[PDB]
Amino acid sequence: TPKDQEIKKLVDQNFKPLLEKYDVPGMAVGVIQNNKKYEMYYGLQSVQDKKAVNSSTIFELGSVSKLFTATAGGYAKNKGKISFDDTPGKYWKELKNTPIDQVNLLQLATYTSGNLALQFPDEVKTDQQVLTFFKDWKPKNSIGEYRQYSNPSIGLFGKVVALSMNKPFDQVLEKTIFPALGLKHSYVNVPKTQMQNYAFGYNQENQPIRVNPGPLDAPAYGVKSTLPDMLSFIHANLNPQKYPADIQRAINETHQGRYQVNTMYQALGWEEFSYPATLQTLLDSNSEQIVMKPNKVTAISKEPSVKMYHKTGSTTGFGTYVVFIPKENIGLVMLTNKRIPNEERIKAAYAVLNAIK
Ligand SMILES: *[B]([O])([O])[C]([C]N1[C]=C(C([O])=O)N=N1)[N]C(=O)[C]SC1=NN=C([N])S1
Repeated sequence: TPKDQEIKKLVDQNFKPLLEKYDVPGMAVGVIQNNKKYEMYYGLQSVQDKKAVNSSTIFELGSVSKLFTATAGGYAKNKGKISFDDTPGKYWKELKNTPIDQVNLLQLATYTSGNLALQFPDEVKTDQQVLTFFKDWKPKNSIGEYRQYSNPSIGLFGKVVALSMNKPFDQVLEKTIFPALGLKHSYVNVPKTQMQNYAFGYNQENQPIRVNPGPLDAPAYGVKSTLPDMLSFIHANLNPQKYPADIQRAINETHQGRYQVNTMYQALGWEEFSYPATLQTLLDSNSEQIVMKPNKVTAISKEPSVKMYHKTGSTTGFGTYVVFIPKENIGLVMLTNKRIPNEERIKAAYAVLNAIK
């Protein structure tokens, strides 16, 4: 049984049943092993257009967007445009001498401001409203001591990174970061020439929907990409040594764990784990306790040299999961145009990666 058919069988056994189980219109699953890429597509990118999912289909990445924000920040840091010790008022000068200016950029990137929730209010619709939000912001818990997974936290980080590069955030990714990685089908704003490839997302009633991020939400969940581009992104994370110094060091920054919460190490964007890791280890990182509630951070006790990394992402209409293991030179990408439980994504991926070869 050739490897391409072996991987297809495994994906059929573990991911394909999720389609019928959760009435998922379309799915893309990619495996990359030893620099060989395997692409498997299922169902429809648009139900009403009867357009099949293929290698050109653009999906909403949801929170996997934060991996690109982290990479952009690592890039800016290694170019000397920011220091992770800086505070936002250095770059968004209107925030100087406000309480949020006691939080440093690393703490924003890793969700430890001590008073930032998961979501940004939908009532904050303009960029001025965003600035006013952070001028009025007041602390709650000791800065840097509690992880509270937060869109506005990394959103502000993204805004600061862009300012340090004197470019809007969308241009940081589309003109600098995406080209640096050869990602030709990845977008913050999908151009008109690409909309024909942009999947409809489907909500829990299977009604079509696409994301409309707010003024602060692009760095938190505004990126769209295809399966080949995400496999290329995985490939870059598997072999950062290939790239010019600033991008190479940028990727390495996103791999450096900054603190631990139980078995999860919070890196920049990426969630990091000791490898081998149990299934429940990976599932715990997406538990209600870790995702929705504050958790005191602790110093990293076991600092693994053999690691794996992953990140789930969702929008109302899409689900994403990416995971890679450098020592095994393997990674996997799952994209769906319907949100399915994070646990099912992680379990199916775990089953495939541990049975490969
Ligand atoms: B991210 O994907 O983690 C982030 C938070 N999140 C997690 C989940 C889950 O566990 O299923 N859902 N959201 N993603 C977002 O905040 C994007 S959700 C939205 N889609 N469209 C909008 N206008 S907001």
